[PDB]
Amino acid sequence: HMKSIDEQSLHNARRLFESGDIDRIEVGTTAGLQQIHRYLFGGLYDFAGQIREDNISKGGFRFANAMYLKEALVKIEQMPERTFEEIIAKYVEMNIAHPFLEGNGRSTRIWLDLVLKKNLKKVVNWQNVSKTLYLQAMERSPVNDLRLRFLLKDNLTDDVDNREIIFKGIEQSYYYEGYEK
Amino acid sequence: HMKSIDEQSLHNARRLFESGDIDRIEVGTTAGLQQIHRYLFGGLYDFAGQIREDNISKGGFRFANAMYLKEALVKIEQMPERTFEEIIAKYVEMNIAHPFLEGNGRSTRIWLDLVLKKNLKKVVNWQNVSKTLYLQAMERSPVNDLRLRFLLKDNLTDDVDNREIIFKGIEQSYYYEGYEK
Ligand SMILES: [Cl-]
Ligand SMILES: [Cl-]
Ligand SMILES: [Cl-]
Ligand SMILES: [Cl-]
Ligand SMILES: [Cl-]
Repeated sequence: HMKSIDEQSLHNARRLFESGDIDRIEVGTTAGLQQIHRYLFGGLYDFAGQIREDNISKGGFRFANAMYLKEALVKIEQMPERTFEEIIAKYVEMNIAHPFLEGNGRSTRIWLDLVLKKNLKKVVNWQNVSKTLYLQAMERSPVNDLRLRFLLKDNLTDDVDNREIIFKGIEQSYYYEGYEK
Repeated sequence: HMKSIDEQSLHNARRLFESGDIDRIEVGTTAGLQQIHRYLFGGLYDFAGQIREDNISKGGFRFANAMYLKEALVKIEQMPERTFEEIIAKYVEMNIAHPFLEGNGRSTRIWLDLVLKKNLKKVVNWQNVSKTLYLQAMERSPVNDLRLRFLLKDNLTDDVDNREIIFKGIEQSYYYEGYEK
């Protein structure tokens, strides 16, 4: 049956890695996140790669106000990346920014892995990070990022070029957002 | 017994009105909010009137990141004030900003009343706004400000210079934050 947006986007994510285009993206910047988003969602959402102008929320949580989102992103992208703790803090702020109308979670997890890979030579082995534990750690993270830090730290891998880790991690990441083939 | 910080601050709030200094403050601006805060807390908190550099949270809610708080405040203070709906929206954003380490609620409710008074010739009759209903409306407000809008609209008064409304409203406002003589 015709591919859904999420299914085609998962194919786009796989291609991002298969083609090597993943490693030609800016790391740790707003523009690099936009690049990822455009690769994942170009042709699928008209706003692929575009910073939102509208406010968004999920549950009882409102993401950063569009009114000062661009200003926030400039500060976020200048945050340091030299330790695991710093990188998670930067990720937590980029999640709070949530700069697109859709596709924030999936694009920003790829973004995080590029920052980890560049600075620590590690990535998250997402296939081993449960959806329930991830989502609860993310919900806690604005106030206290310790649960998220430990969850991700416990699931780091140095096998950053392994196909199975990459592809199973894409699958897991998309499953966090509700998609399973 | 020696006055507490909250007790002396309540006296400062009363004096702000008794002296007429209330009506010599900028309305609807960050600087005007700082002015209120300095009047309420000067001599009590070393940070009276000062924009925080640290992050703060209450419950599972983190207020705007200090990292981009100044940038946020510039946008917030430029929000329009010509309708009740606009004024509540501006207030909701200033509450999310929560720009001081302490004293945000009390200072920002005075700030709100000055905006209402200037633009609508009304203020909130806080003595009639229950603490429980206020706090639940405020908790909902980042996502949906309708409950807050209706609660405050239902409690507006045109008797903006009435001593009892003013002084009982200060008392109620301080009680929202836990202080009762
Ligand atoms: Cl930090
Ligand atoms: Cl997503
Ligand atoms: Cl925020
Ligand atoms: Cl608005
Ligand atoms: Cl307060």
